[PDB]
Amino acid sequence: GEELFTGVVPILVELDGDVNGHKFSVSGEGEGDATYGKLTLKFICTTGKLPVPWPTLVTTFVQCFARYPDHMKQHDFFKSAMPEGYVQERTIFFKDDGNYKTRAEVKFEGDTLVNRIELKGIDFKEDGNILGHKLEYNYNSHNVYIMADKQKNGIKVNFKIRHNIEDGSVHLADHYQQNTPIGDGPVLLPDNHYLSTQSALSKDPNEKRDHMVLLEFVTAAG
Amino acid sequence: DVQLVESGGGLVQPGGSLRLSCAASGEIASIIAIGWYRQAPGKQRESVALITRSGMITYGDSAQGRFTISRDDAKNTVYLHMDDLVPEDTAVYYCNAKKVSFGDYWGQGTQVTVSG
Ligand SMILES: [Cl-]
Ligand SMILES: [Cl-]
Ligand code: NA
Ligand code: NA
Repeated sequence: GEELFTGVVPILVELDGDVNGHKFSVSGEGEGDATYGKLTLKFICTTGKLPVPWPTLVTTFVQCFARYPDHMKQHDFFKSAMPEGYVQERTIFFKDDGNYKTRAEVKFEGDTLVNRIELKGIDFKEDGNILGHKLEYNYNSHNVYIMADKQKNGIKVNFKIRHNIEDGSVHLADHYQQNTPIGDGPVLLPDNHYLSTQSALSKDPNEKRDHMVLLEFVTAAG
Repeated sequence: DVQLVESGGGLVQPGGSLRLSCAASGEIASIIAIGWYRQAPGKQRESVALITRSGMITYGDSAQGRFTISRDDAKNTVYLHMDDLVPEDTAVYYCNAKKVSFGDYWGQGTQVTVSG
């Protein structure tokens, strides 16, 4: 289970979206190293221009690559569910604006870790910070709170993202998440703990298409 | 399954105030947000006010600081306080409850009419 994460793991991400009716597709690839807690990915909007700011999709775009220290390794649900994988589902409320709903299947297919995502956004304001692309191209660190959900054989997660806005203000994105195993086998249901997450966003100077380079560093504690 | 019961619609004069309430029953633990949408004549449904399990509050454009939403987590009821009402607030107000997965829960709808 955790044996699959002993070294570098290539990743594929596939997302199909519809936000306020604007359909779009994103494809991503890169690699993850759970030993370091390191994720390194590049995403391309394949249908043209992304109708939403890239930072709003960071959380949607593989927590099995979190580094769990040795004394916390029996609390790593994400790896224990591999390779058959897990369903990750979210609702994300952007304060005073729209909401996203996402369903993602994260599982090994061969040696590649794949994240396949369907995203539906509604209630966004035409002249608001998200459909107006008034979000800065950065991210902040956040703690993610992980609880067991023995009844569905998985975990529930709640956390709030602070997106920096181009005017100095901050826009909150309230995340509700649950993960349930795809496989019929047994998983690790953890005690309460959190993942400390850092994310850095950049651009490929040689990439002419609309895109985002994402680096994440993730570590468990508590 | 969860069930939503609405009450408190009706006739009101301009400048006056109204309250809507909505009680939810059944699988309460799955609800992450509850609140209200409205649909005015000839217009598409627009979100008005929600409050999430964490207590965060989110208003659509029709609020304009005139609508307030509160939640009685004990009696699993949500309330919409609407005041300084105008004729253009005339519409059908729908209670709405959200879960993490696709697909919402909706109430039957309640008419609100503002006129002299
Ligand atoms: Cl962007
Ligand atoms: Cl709107
Ligand atoms: Na709105
Ligand atoms: Na829902």
